[PDB]
Amino acid sequence: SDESLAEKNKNKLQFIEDVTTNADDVQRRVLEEILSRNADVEYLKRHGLEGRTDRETFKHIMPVVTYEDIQPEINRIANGDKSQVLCSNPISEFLTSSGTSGGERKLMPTIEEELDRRSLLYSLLMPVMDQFVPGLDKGKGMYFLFIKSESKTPGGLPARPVLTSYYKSSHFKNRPYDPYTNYTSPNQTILCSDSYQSMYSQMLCGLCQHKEVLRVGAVFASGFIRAIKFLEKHWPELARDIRTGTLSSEITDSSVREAVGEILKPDPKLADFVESECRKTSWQGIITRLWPNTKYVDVIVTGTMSQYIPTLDYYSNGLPLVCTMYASSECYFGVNLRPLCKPSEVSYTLIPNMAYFEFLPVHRNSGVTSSISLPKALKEQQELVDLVDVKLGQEYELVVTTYAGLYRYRVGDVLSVAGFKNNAPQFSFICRKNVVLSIDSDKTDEVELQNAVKNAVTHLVPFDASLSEYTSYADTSSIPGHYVLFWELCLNGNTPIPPSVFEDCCLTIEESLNSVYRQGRVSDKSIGPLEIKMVESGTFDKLMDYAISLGASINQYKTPRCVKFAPIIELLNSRVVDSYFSPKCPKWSPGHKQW
Ligand SMILES: O=C(Nc1ccc(Nc2ccc(Cl)nn2)cc1)c1cccc(C(F)(F)F)c1
Ligand SMILES: Nc1ncnc2c1ncn2[C@@H]1O[C@H](COP(=O)(O)O)[C@@H](O)[C@H]1O
Repeated sequence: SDESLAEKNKNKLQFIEDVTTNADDVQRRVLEEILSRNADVEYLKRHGLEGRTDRETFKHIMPVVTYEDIQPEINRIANGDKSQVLCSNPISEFLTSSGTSGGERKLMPTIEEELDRRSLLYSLLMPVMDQFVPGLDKGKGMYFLFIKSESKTPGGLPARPVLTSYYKSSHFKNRPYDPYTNYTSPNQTILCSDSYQSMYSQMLCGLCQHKEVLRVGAVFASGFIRAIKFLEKHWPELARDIRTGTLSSEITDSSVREAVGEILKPDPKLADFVESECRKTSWQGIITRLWPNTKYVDVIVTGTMSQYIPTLDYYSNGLPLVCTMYASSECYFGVNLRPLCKPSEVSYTLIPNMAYFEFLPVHRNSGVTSSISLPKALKEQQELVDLVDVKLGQEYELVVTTYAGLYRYRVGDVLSVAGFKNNAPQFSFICRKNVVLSIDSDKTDEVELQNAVKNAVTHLVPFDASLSEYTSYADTSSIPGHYVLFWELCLNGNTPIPPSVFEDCCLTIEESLNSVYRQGRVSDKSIGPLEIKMVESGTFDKLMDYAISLGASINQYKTPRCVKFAPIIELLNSRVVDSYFSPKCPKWSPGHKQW
């Protein structure tokens, strides 16, 4: 079995070599299967494909679509149309993207067979890693994994995030014993409907088995950071449970009590140890004191999660940060072939079996923007670029055809070719296009921010005052982070504006933001209350003065809706007068509002 572990790792690696070497043959083979299997579906037939399966006809005939283009089809399916609308296979469920249309979560169709390709990509992760850090099979992994809120569409189909349906699927719930997926969190502890009990029991099991832990993490840095904050707010009770060997009576779930009972045993010496480390004024490096055998931290810190690297580096004492894979609700994408690289060097290799990948060349106005446009010498020729044909150093937007009824759908991700593994390109992740604010899974764009602020400023009309200018940033100085707005008012009124109405503005912004933002505030507690900081009169003029000094024409300058440049955020913060916070949670409820 030690041997058949090595054999298995050698095979998964040889698969990487074969699929990256044969990537176009695979991409052609995948497409040919999707259009063969789905030739009589309504969507393809309606576009005149006539059951043709060749890449050349497919690119020439099918339109490149956004989610809003195909919403009719998706909504009919989510209303119970069980005909072969987009897929020849029944849509098993809908996977709810964190990206939104109309403030509501986008509904990505999937089919049951897609669970295999997802496990396939997961199955690549430890074989790759074991190359660089051997011996992880002799240990456990402390990962805080969580199910999230879940819904039913009008037609009856489930609607839930990928990981929720993955964690509940047979592929995970009854998974075969893998010594590389030997976690300190028991299943029933992850599958717990109650998120507090789920976090409480996972932390207890992590501390209980603290010396077996060779890696820690969560899916996102934000989530793992919230678990450290939890240990900070709950270590006396947890130590007490370890000491007495009994689980807090507040843990109701009998699944969990049973599960925790297998691990938890009275350990006064371990309680003393937890306490002595948590009691220290500094938590710098506490991860490697509590879990001293930890070899790395397994959290995504690419994309907007990059803001969390310093807080991570503080708690881990500069342990390596490891970003293993890249994926979405519509499709699992690729693998990091160099897991021990610096976060700003991470490249993802798309596995050509997951879907048929296409690439639309894009051009950004700077390296800092999440805003797109189309090159001059490049939306009439939607004869895009194929996987093997992307060029080193160029940026593209990601396009995907999936087994489950997406044809040439724009994911909305911007990638940059950083290199190649054999013939398969490796992408550095740039951004999800138009996102300007993000703490956890929430992804707010400028349009949403703008319309939220337009709603908010109506509370000022009674007082004969207005918003001259504003900007925002994502404040991660606290756990959880929050959105900050900088407001400069114009006051032409003789009733002073009571503080309650600035709070009314914070709430009104929050209520206008999408349902992922609101679910974060209401359910996930992944986002703290919005803040509005009022700045001295003249502040945005002083900004514009910088811009002009540096080359800008006045009749063209526009105050950015969002800023992430630390020195400019620091300047704005220097001219703050007061700050106001949302006084309660916005409204959120599971599902689309129509339901
Ligand atoms: O899934 C992701 N990371 C992940 C990695 C390992 C494990 N651990 C497992 C898995 C399977 C089994 Cl069988 N055992 N252990 C769990 C989750 C991921 C990554 C990037 C984006 C997204 C998405 F949400 F945006 F799609 C998801
Ligand atoms: N490893 C990663 N690094 C940066 N961003 C990621 C990564 N994985 C997923 N994402 C982002 O999250 C999206 C998927 O969101 P969702 O559909 O909500 O699961 C992707 O399309 C990317 O925008």
